[PDB]
This record gives sequence, structure tokens and C-alpha cells, in this order.
Amino acid sequence: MLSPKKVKYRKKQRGRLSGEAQKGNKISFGEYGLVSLETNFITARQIEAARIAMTRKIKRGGRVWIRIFPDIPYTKKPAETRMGKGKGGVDHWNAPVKLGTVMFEMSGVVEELAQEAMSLASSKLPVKTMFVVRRDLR
Amino acid sequence: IKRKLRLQLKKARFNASRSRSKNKCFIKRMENNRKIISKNNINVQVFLVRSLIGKLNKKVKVLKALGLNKIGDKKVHFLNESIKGMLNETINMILLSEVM
Amino acid sequence: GSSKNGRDSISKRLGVKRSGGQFVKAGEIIVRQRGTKFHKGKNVGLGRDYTIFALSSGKVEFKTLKGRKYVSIV
RNA sequence: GGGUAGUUUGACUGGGGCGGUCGCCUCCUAAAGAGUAACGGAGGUGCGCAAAGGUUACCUUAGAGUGGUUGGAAAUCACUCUGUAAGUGUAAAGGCAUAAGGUAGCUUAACUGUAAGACUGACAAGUCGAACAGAUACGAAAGUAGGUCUUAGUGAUCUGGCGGUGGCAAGUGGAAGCGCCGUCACUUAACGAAUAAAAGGUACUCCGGGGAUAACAGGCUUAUCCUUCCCAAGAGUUCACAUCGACGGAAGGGUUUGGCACCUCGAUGUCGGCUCAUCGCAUCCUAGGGCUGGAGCAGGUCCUAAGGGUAUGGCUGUUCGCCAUUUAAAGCGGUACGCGAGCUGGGUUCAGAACGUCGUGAGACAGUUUGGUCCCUAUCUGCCACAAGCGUUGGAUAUUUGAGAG
RNA sequence: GGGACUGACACCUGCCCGGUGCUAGUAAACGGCUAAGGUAGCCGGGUAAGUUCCGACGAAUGGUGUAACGAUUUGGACGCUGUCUCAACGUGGAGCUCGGUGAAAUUGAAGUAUCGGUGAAGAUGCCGAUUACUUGUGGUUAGACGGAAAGACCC
RNA sequence: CUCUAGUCUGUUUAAAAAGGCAGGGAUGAGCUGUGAAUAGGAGUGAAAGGCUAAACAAACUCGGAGAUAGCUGGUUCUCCCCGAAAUGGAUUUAAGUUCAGCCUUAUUUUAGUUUAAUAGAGGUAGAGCACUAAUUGAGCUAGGGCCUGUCAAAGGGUACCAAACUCAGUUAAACUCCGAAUGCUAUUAAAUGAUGAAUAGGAGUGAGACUAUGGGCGAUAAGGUUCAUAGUCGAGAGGGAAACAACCCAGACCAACAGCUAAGGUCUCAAAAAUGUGUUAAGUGGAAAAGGAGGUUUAGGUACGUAAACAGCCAGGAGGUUGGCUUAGAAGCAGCCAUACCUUUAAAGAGUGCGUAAUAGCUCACUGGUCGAGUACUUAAGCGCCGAUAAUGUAACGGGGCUAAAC
Repeated sequence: MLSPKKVKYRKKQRGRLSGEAQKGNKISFGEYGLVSLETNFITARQIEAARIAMTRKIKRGGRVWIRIFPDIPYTKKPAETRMGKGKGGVDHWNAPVKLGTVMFEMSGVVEELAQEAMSLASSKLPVKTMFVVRRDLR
Repeated sequence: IKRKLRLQLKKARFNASRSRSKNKCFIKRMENNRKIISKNNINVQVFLVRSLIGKLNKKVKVLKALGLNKIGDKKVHFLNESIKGMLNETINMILLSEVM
Repeated sequence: GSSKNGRDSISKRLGVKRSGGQFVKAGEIIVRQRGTKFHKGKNVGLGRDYTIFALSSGKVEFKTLKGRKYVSIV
């Protein structure tokens, strides 16, 4: 998995996440990107499922960059309890994504194969996506 | 049908059931009011056309400072910066005509 | 498994007590603070707990120098 | 000295109990004055210091790089870069280059009588404070000093003790005692403290009330549960999709276990069984199909379809489950987990008794076994049937077309 | 004579004096088993099919057997049967009609229909829609969160 | 003659504890008549918290006594004026009570509040990486490990584990080099007329709820819990949302068979509309996800063309060469490397699919004719389709109905 190896505080308050993305919204390290069309949370584990999909589809053609790291605990109270004590315990990790986050970046392979692989990745994420070529190079 | 969804739906339908003709009348009134307010140092007659019930506390205080307590209230005021600011605050609830 | 914590002190009501430009007479408290968030300028004094108070009647004013705020009576 | 009598044994609590907590300080939550809840998320604390205080004077780290017996990455020293990230008794925050950091000398203001004018505040309280008088300390002097860089280190009133002062002195004069000033003795920590002095059970219970507060149901949500769907890496000899479809994603159903405490405590009778059904289709079988790694037969998967049918016994109070014979097949759910003003009381959920365990005991235990009242003549609505009156346009007597319904 | 304990009878009834009672001792005392760690003893059959039953904790608040006894509890067998598949018929007292006498609890009233919805969140009274000539009697309780008992359970 | 296991009737019964069937005792711890003795914190009890005049976890009567209740219920004629709170602090307090705040009466006093200008302090949103932390790809490089002429000496290769450093790109309520918009505070001038303040008298409240926003907790679930701003109900009639305290419009002194309007509508039920330009064929309208998808309107790109584009049809679709092999067999089609194999080149891929043990064979991409201009793949916006699915009866426009009477 993907998860931070040390935290100042184990639990943090669930904010309201809203607005488009004003940063991390441009293709930087690669050729093709997987932008999101929603604002939501992507778990670490869906992240690695999409990463397997892309990497396995790509027969050594190129490289894959993951532009999000979860670093947000998601707590869940024990199964059968009431509303009493408080802030149960970390269960899994979430990453925040907003409308316009690049979220995934690919290098090396032909555009057709990249589009296929990256629809194969989008099939496993909880948000609508769009595949973008640099739109300023080819 | 689940109550959460039906309440959301009923509210959305009520909100969306507004008439474009009424909206156009309101837009025309707003344009007229802004045009009048854009002037400077004229006597303007202010009618109150929307009630005070349910509005914000600050805006009720502004209207009572202008002198309007009821719908159908008539007050003549001399446009300076103070009155211009009050009118801008409460533009959506007034009708401005000009006193030649 | 109850809550390990839940403990808070009484709020101390710090902050600026007289706003810049207000008229004060001798001995007024202007700022309550921990530490010199605001430093002392002309005609004011600093208490043992960094309170800012007015040594004479006048009008409060805040100035800024090198990024530090100074309180004075003019 | 429970032989006997009078009493105590707290509250908050997402029911109660158990558990945990109760004063105060620092930060966030706290939405840019202040203030602002929670069993929200993180720490410290019921002190220490005669210097770690006051005053005067004089000084600046940590880290990186480089060169040096021990000495290595790192001990001490020199220099370059860096300019407070170092250090401030003690937690953290706000601050501290004029350093509030460090060193040295002197010294006790770690004072008395006081106080203009304020902040914070229900009150009681708490905090800042120029400046005045006396006596100083330090410095040449101006000035500073009414403890600790600031922000926690704390406790009212009553009662009692000690010291000082000499006001009160019940006929007078002494004295006792008291007032005044200084001041000590409360984990009164349930910390604005009901007593100087305090534990449990009640299923033998009782009273006054509450749906302000639990258990069976109603209602909300869907964590959980169940039924699908989207992507297809593979398996399937080769063949992603005959079939199974790994790792994920998006929804419905409101039946399981729960959340919440909205209806109900001047009573909504709780689990099964018997009798009586009805409805949904997500179809157990009979019916009509598509495709198969479907030869036929027997299947598997999928679509449409609720008209009818969908078993009897042994065990268990049992729902469920298991087992034995069957049948074309022995479906899944809703309806107060259908149906007690229809029946049954086996179990659950009274008072008996015994056993296991815990408690010194009284007793407690969804631990076990046995015994242990199921009330009410139907007013209306509803339904199963039979009549009275009346209409159907002249009034009656017979034979019938047929809406509609079973 | 008084009190406690055990409970015909048969075989046994062991260990521990720290604690608490009683007068260092006493356990056939309260009790335990470091004061002392408990001594003796305590799958098969039945049925086509058996969560039941039968056969393989603890020692004087007693352990293990026992003839006889019991309106005690549980299992199995024989006989017998309307308990059941499965009900039908008959008899007697009510119920039914008429005559005489004549209540009760309950009761804001009422020219009180149903379904789908909404709502102090299960509608006789509201919305929409549907059904229905008027009024009784004999039956049956689905409802009126029925009546009766200021819930006994929880707080 | 005395008792009551089991079962039944009865249970607004004949009986406030029987009766109908049955059972136990029945010469004894026996039944029973007639007198007497034991009285309430006591008696009695072959021992069940039993009984003691039909009721006993402390009898009954009288008196104290009209005991005390933070608990519940009730509290009777009218009109006019003003008008709450459900918050904070404390409490053997949490269903109470008290102070403040809020309200009213009377007197005195006169400057609330809303702006505009001007002058003030933030760290919130946002933003950002200088600080504290998290963290991605490269460059660079200590150190450590491995390997290599290595004895544990001095050496080298670095596939790595990696401090620090450089470039680029990210996370943070308890990080902030920066920082709003509002709000808060002061002054002045206008504007609004008893809304301020003080004293005195008298209360009530100290259970809130919902909506529009900012939050925490829960599961970015709940008509859930708990805070901040404002409104509403509470304490507010009327109109509208089919019915529907909290939403929308709107503050009822009284009367009128007057008019103009807000919200909301104008086919009818049921007071009110028509004309113009487009879309919709799904009754969408008149519920909803991801996804699938030659639906269609409009607009904009990439492929492509009057020198013959797409589709169909008529032919070619080759050879060197089983491409090299792996393998037992791969001839284009178990599988591996690539097709940096040229050639006659119409045009022909180290062959697209089916099927062959392996081939064969049948076809495709490509190309030539026929015919004759849009075709072939995407993007943006407006309506659509499947997805779409629970139980008393069509039941997700109020209904009739509507192709506009929809948008």
C-alpha cells in the first residue's frame, strides 16, 4: 500500500471538500494525464488498483507517475457500538481530489495504447475522469 | 419512497417552478433602480414594494432607517452618499421614481 | 474505552481594548496580551504582564516599523 | 454490642448500570474584536528557586563546511557560511537582539501606609496601574526595584491556636474572655466546599411521575446484511465475457444485527405452535425461449411469466438447523418479525425450591432444573347471510337479454 | 436441659490455625484447598429417522450406594382407545321466536365508506380518486393504537 | 368424616376462592364439638416473607393531621395598551431554584441603530513552502551493505539501502514568508423619531425546534447529537407548495356584493392566455448513480474527396520464405524474438479472423474497376433511451386528460 510512514496526529477532522483545482492541474512529468471531473476522496487502495491496471497494460513501454498521495486518516467506530466515546480509530487512508486534478500521468507508449490503459485505470476509480493529451503538444 | 429524497425533490420542484416572465419583470425593475441610483444629488421618491417579514435583520434595520415600515410606503429623499449606500443595500425591495 | 482527554481552560479575553483613533484618558488599558505582540511607543507603558496602558490623555495610534507594531498616545 | 433504633451511601452519562471524569493552565476545534458546546483532538499541573530575586556592568548561540593527541558522525579549540532555527527552572502558546539568553560585582523592593484611572465580569471574586509619603537596595546620576519573561503551582465562611496592640470589662477596680492587626491548622481533589462524624440489597417491594428515559413494535438512516450492475487480469487445450469471472467501482431492497430516542408508560400484551389466509416476484416445480466446452439423455447459465401447487415424521419450547422416507417440485419475503376482545403457556418475564459461580453477608447471574389463574354478553365501522320499506313515470304478473362480480 | 448442625440404614468423612469466631489451642466453627493447593469417590445402545433419555463436582452448607415407599420429575415397552389422519351423528343445559320481569361496564357528540398519500411519524373526520338505494335481524371480531387496572418491566 | 394433586366448568360467576369429575388420609404426627390462654416493631408459625376478623415486608380504630411533596391535576365575567425566554454563571444542580440578560409600569435623562467618508487591530477563507512536518519524479552524493586483485591493513565496480544538496511538481484545524471579502471599534455629516440609558415597583423564563449558511461528532448516514449568523414557528391569522406548526408570499381595529397587486398560475375539474421562433416522439415532461450507446437539434476539429472519398459488387490479395526458431508438428494464426525481409512492386501485414494434431482450405487489411459526394473518427451545448427494481389498488403531473394543454 501507499501510506505515510509517520504522522504528527493520528486522527483529523473531516472537512468539507469543494471548488475546482487551482494547483496540481497541469501535465508535468509525462505525456498523457487522467484528470478527474469531480471532487471526492480516492483511497490508497483504489489508487494501487488503478496503478496495477495501467502498469500491467503497459508492456514496459513507458513510465507511470502517481500525482496523489493519501495522507488522510479515515476513522470508523467499532461495529456494534453507540454514539458515546469518541473518534474511534483509523481504518484506511484517503487522498483528496478536486475537479481538474491530474491524478495520474503516463510516458512512453503510443497514444492509442495509453488511452486504452488509462480507461482501464478509470474503470476502478470512484470519480468521472477524462484522458488528456498535452493539448499543446500534438 | 424515502423521505430524504422526497423532501429534496419537493423543494427542488418548488424552486424550479418560477416564471421567466416574472423574472423579466424583476430584472427590468432592477435595471431601472440601478440607473436611478447611478445619478447624484436629485430628489428621489422611494416606494417599499416587498415586505419586511422574513428578511435579514440588517436589512430590516436599513429599511426602518430609510423610513419605510410597510408596503406602499412613500418617502422622498435627497440622494447623497449615505442614501445611495442604503438604497444599494436594499435595492431589491424598493421602487425608485424621480421627483422632477 | 472512553475518551482519554477533554480539558480546556477559561478563555482569557485578550485583544485590543481601545481601537486606533479612540480617545482615552490616563491609565486606560489598551491591549491585553501574553508577550509584546504590540510594543510600547510614546506616552504608553507596559505592565508586568505586558499589558499596554496610557500614561496620559490622548488618541490611540498604531504604527508599524520593520514589521513590528507600536502603540502610542498622540 | 446490627440485640435494637435513627440515617447516609453524589452528579454528569446519546436510557440506566459498569467504566471514565469533576480545580486550574497551553493550543486547535472557534467561522480573521471578544465570546462560543461536546464522553471533540493533543499536553502539563496541587511546584521549584535566598538565586533560578532586585540593580549595575559586560557578552551571544544551534547547525553546515574546513583543520587538529586521545576525539570516531558527534566531547574541546580556530575560521568561513548561516543570523535565532540555540537558549529562556518546570507544560505549551504568545514573546524575547536593546535580548526577557549568558557571565561578574554589589545587594534584599521576595518593602510599609496608599492610590488617580480600568480590563474582565450575574454576584462573590480576579488582574493591570501612572503617581504620592516613609524607609532603603543598586548606579556617578537620570532611573529601576511592591519577587520569579508572561500565561497553571491552589480552597470561602465558621471554629480553634500563636504573636502584637490595649478598644470592649454587666456596681466599681482587676481578671477571664472578646474585638482590632499579623498569622497557622481542611486531597473540604464531588476542588463556589449541604454534617465535626456515613456502606449495600430489594425478582416480596411500595408511592408520586415521565415517551423529558430503556426493552417488544411504528417512523428515519443504511453502517452491517442481502440482491444487482460497471471494468476484465485469467482459468477454461488455444478461446477476457459457454461457465467461473481475481483486485476495485457505482446503486437498489428496508427482512438480519445496529444507530437515533420522533409516536406510545391513567398499559401499543413479548417468542413459538394450532386454525385462517392475503400480497409482492428478486420463480422451487409445472409453461414459453436464447446460448452452451448443449451428441442423445441429464444439465449449467440467462430472459419472460405469480394462474395453480409447493409434503409427512424422529430431535429440540424452539424460529433456524440436522436426520429418515417421499414428491414434477418440498421457493424466497411483506402484512404489529400476519393472525391470543380466535385457541395453546412449552419457553420468555413474578412470589416456591435446588444446583453452578460471585459477594463477609443480605443477595446477584440473557447459568441450569422443577412447580407456577390467559378476563370481557359487540355500540359503530368492516365482512358473511336473510328480510322490511321504497324507486325504476299507468299499475301488476311471468319469461329473460346483459353491464358488473365471484 | 438449651442451642447449632446433619438427616433411616451401609461404606467413608481426608488436608490447612494465616484471617475471622470461641476459650496458644479449637475446623462435626465461620471458611479455604501461599497457613495449607482437594484424599476417597463421582463412543455404545434405543428409533427407518432421538439438541431428550440410558450406559462410558466433592467429602457433617456432607461424598458415594441402598430394600421398601411416592396425587414427585424424565425415558421406553405392552394393552387400550375419536388424542390425531377426520370428522360425522345423537342427547342435555344455553343460544333462536313470543309473553312477563329486567341489568352491567363504556359513553364529547355521529346525516362514522374504502384505497393511494400526507401528518405528533399506524386516518371514520385531511387531499386526490373509487365505491355505495333507505333501515333492521341473525352471525363473526379486522379496526376504532377496544373496555377493565394514574404499567407491576425501565428510569 | 376430614384434605386438594390432575383436569374441566366458572371467572361483568350460583361462590370476593366453589362446583362437576377424581385423588390422599382413614386407629392416628387423626378428625371434631364446647370453654380458656398468647396482641402490633408484638404474638404465632412441622418454616411458604405465612397468618393474626375476606386486604399483613409490621393489624385495625381514634388523635396529632389540613403531615410533608422539587410530582401530577384543577384554578370560574369582559375590554383596551405594551410585550418575552427556552441563553449565560453557579448549585447534593440536570423535571428545581437563584443572579444576569430579556419584559412591563412610573419618574428622570437624551443618543440606540442604520449607513457614507476617514482612521484602526486580524490570521479565517484562499494562497504558499521561508519555519515546523508529510511527500513525488530526475540530477547529485555522504554513509552502510553486497560484489570484485577483498585475511579484520591501506584499495575498486556501485543493479541497491540512502543523509544532505539542485531542478520540477504536491499535503497540513493544532505549519504560515503573505493575505482578503465581511464583521468589530472610533470620529464627523445626513437620515430614521421614544428604538437608548439610569432609578424605583412587579414578574415570567433558565426543556427549544426547523430552515438558509459556517462547523464538530457520526458513516462528507439519519426529522441524529452539539456550537455560530439570520429568519420562521413557538406566541402568527391569510394566500401558495395536491393534503402538510418550521419552506415561499404576507403582520388580521371593525364593516363593505370596490379597485390595483405579491407568491403562485392561466385546457378543464377550479377564479386566470394568447401569439412568434426552436427542441421533444420518450407522455420525457410527470424521481435518481456509474456505465453502455450510428437518438436528434446546433456548433466546432481531425481523417477524406469530382485528379474518383466511404459502402456494395466484379478481380488481385504473390514469391524468396516451415521468417529464425521454442516444440514432436508452428507452414500467417500452443507461445517467444521482430516485420532495421528485400523484391515483380497495381497492391499484398514476418498475415485480420474462423477452422485445421502441424499443414491444407476459406477470408481480412491493402489495391484495381463499377457508381457517384459526402463519408470516417472525436469535441462543446439543449432535449432524449436503456440502466430504473417490493409487498391492501393504477399510486413518483392532485385527477381527468394533454404531442402541447411540454420545454
